[PDB]
Amino acid sequence: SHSLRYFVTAVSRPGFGEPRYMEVGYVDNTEFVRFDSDAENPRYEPRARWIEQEGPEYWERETRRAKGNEQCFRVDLRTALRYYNQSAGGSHTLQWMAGCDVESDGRLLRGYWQFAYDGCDYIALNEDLKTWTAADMAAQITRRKWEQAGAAERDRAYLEGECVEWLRRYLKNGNATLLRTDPPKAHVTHHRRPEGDVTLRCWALGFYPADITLTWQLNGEELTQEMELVETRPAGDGTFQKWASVVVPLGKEQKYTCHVEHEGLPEPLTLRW
Amino acid sequence: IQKTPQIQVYSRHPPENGKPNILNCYVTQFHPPHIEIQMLKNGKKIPKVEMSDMSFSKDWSFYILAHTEFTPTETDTYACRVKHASMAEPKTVYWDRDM
Amino acid sequence: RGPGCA
Repeated sequence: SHSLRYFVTAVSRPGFGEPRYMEVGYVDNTEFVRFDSDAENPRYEPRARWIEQEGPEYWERETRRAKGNEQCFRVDLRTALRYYNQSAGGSHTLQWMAGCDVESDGRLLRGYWQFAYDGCDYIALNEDLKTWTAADMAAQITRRKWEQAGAAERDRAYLEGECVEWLRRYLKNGNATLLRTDPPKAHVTHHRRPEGDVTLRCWALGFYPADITLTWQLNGEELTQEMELVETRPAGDGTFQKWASVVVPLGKEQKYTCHVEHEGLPEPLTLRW
Repeated sequence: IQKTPQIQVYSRHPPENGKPNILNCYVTQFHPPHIEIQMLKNGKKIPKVEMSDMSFSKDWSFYILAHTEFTPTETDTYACRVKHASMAEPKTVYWDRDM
Repeated sequence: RGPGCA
């Protein structure tokens, strides 16, 4: 299972000029292209060494596609002001996520196309890729207007064809970075708590991709209700980090083991203090 | 306004005194996207604070990675202050060397 | 590549 994904963002700023229009592209949840209307010489840029192997007609196209979408979003935001009878001097947000997940063979698994206004669901393309789920009366105006235009047919044409065919190519030309696995280096630290007990901290560092499970065991029992977790955080070099902690008494430290399970590990990792 | 942000402050590589590391501030789950970030070395504004990975997740909530170059010493203290419309006052998350 | 506007 792989995915191609585009996260688009338009933010207004009545009194600072035209809205800041943003696009970020992902393959398997990893960023590889990016667009920002505010950037000096604003244009579609590479965000990974493997996409840099694309010809110039590739970049001119997306820089022009992006800029064309920017022109529409500026209007949408104006359309979503009268839909809600909102003051013209308020800064508002319109987010858009489209993409296509592809099953192990290569044919389309799921196709995405939803919008969000000021952080809430606005409208979305259903799994049938035929019908729209709108969230409120204002989004129902959009829903009917797209049904008469035939939008989903044009929208599905992308998800089932070009979106799939270019994901199948991105995977073929950028495998060495995307499909690489970096095994997490693991280790445990020791911290005396003030209340007399001890906190053990078991770090999982510098690993790709992001999905990991971290657990502490006592005699085989997993200790989920006494574990303190941190969400996975990016090291900033493309790899990630994560630790888990438990509060164990003195002397009994070597009773507890930490079991690291990543996809870059054939067996899990076991560690004590 | 909407979603209160969630901050984390940590180094990129296991920190040792003297060696020049990289300091990260990872702010996630906030809305609207307009947000003010500032990394502090003993409360003093650090200059060249890089920015990275401004996007949103399936939650629709935005996130941003603010990093900068630094060197740890056993007396220096670092923090990341984040002003957001969801909070009545800005929150500062000090960098614990063990977190 | 990315999607377009109508």
